[PDB]
Amino acid sequence: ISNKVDAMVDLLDLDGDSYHVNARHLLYPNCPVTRFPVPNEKVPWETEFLIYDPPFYTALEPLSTIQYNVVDGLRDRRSFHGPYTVQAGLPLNPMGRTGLRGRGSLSCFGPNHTLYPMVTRWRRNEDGAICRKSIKKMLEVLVVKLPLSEHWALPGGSREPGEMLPRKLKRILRQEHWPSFENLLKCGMEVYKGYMDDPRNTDNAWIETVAVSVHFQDQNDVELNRLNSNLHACDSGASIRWQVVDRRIPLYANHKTLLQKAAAEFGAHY
Amino acid sequence: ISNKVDAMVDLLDLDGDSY
Amino acid sequence: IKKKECVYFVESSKLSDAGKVVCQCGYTHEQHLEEATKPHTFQGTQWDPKKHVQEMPTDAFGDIVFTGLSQKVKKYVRVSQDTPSSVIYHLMTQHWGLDVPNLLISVTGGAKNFNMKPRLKSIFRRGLVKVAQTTGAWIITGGSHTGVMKQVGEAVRDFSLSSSYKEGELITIGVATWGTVHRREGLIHPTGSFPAEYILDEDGQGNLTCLDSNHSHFILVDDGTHGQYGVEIPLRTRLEKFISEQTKERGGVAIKIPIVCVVLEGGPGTLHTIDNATTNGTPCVVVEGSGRVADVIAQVANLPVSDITISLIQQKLSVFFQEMFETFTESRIVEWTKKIQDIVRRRQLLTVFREGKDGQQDVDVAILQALLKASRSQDHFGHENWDHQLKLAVAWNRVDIARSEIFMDEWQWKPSDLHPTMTAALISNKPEFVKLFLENGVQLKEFVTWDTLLYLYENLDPSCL
Repeated sequence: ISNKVDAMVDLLDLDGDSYHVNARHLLYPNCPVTRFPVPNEKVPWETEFLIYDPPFYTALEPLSTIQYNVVDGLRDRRSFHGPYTVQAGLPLNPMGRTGLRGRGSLSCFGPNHTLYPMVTRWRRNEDGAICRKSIKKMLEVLVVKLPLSEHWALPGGSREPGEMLPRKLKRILRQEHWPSFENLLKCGMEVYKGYMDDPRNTDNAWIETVAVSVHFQDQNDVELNRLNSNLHACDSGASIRWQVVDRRIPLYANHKTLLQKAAAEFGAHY
Repeated sequence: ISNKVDAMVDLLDLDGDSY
Repeated sequence: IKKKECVYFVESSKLSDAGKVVCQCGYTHEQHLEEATKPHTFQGTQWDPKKHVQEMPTDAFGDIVFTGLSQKVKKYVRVSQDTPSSVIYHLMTQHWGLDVPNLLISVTGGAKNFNMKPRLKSIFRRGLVKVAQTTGAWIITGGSHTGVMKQVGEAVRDFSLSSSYKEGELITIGVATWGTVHRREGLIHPTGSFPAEYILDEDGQGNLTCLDSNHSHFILVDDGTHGQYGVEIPLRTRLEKFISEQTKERGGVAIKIPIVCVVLEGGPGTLHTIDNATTNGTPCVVVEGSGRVADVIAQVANLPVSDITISLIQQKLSVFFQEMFETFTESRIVEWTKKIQDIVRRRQLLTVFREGKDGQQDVDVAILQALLKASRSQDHFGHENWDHQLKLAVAWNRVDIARSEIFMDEWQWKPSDLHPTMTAALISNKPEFVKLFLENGVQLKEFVTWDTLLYLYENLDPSCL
């Protein structure tokens, strides 16, 4: 009775925003600099902020003769979501403000284009038959780990003009093997042609991706029998490894955004 | 008291066609 | 003598200023501003804090003893702001005589303004001595005889003059800024100090804070400035990571050292204290109802990140912050809002210590409340991370919590994975956790293999005859 009346002593005592969340961060990667804090309220380029005094780090003003909003030389300076504006001779970062100016550790001002590719297989278990995940089906991706890093970054990056293969799945990876998957990349669905949330962005420069995906339905096909056992996978790097695509991949968060919309095209579990 | 307080443990748990 | 590795980071500050502070002139310091190279030649036209902060080896590495307040030995080092957290982990481990920690309670807060409530003053030490009682916890706090740092050193004395183990084994690391120490003279001897002296006078400090008197080891950082607090903030945030994430090596790959950050009240340097920690990945708990910056992030910690604006921070900085409010300009409230928003959308690294009819217990259940919401997002990419979750969850015997957090998930019932947790619940008593495993139906008959009895039999109670 003591225990229950102790349950009656207490019984009568009963009466966000979706903006770029990676560029607007302190400590611009690999540089002892800071960004002027830009809260979510004043991120757009029309909100009036007059205390604005951001730094100008770039790893001035005669930058004319730059064909913005068009294909400036062999660079294609026009972003996917329409033309941008120019505040003298430097472009203005769309999608909001960052807190820094200049270019940072980037090639050139404007839309920097990379071509992060997606290569997938349903993970084999013991028989070939895909083993059911928690609810829906489960896939894998091929990720690469260069030594001086802490995440299993996707195998792709800066597209050298006329390469069509993103300079990293072209080097320190499969080599003397290009013609085949360079004849396969013109076959597949696009999942994201747009802007990334890199921590390396600035108010006068940004990076963009085209994201192609290729899937291998079988396990002993003529594609998985010539992709895996034809790759050098080590020129000066330190790793290559197929990884299970879960909610907490040790991948770069920006790339995990891509997977969160790419694995969803088949009914997977990210 | 055990029997009644067992009646008070649950006592405060109260809050066609025609063809 | 490991002095050929650590450095001054002392500054060749050419005299190019006059601020008229404490009846003096010039830039921070005096005729001791010219160490050996002097303000000479042409080095210096505008005092860039990056061009020339030349790094010479230390001169403050010894053992400090107070006058009569504590007849003991305490070892201190004058480290720089750029020394890696591996010249020093190789130095506390084996150059000092310290073990490998298992828990890293970080107790930060306010300074030189602190009136701990007579009842909160009681929940604090009943909450902070018990974590020290068990495991091998390290207490890393700022080194000063003021603030929550004077209350965390005010309970270790109670737990060293009357305790279970008597004597004392707590390892209360004190890390502060060298420049913000009152009588730095006598603490600077070439080679070592070897029982040097530190007189505790708190009347002539003016603005230069004295050290505490109940910590264990003092790690003084240096940047070459006088009166600039806040220098000791970034370095400990890699200290508390490299110690707590890449120092242990069973499991063949890696295991995370538990780390928690407790904050009571606060100030300008307390928000940069928790933002850097949460960004790094240190779970933190805020004690609501205390006062300053703890509270202003105690009642905004559940609202949407979009709701938090300059207007809300203006209204919520005019109640907890009374006399400092008029000091707050329009360039310190739009720089205080972005950091608050930043620590808010890390909702998986921040909790709150509810006061009245909620969280009616010591600070301790709150530290694993922070860990629980933190590691719920971290429950599968760590794999073994469940095992240490329970190795702390035995500290409160959170039978109801362990039932609530796992047994009503979409739990794969994982009979094999329940066995490392079974053994973790066997190494000491845990009377109810093992029964928890038997309604789950841990089949003992295959759980006990030959190596299982091995593991059980090396872990007898050491106190038994």
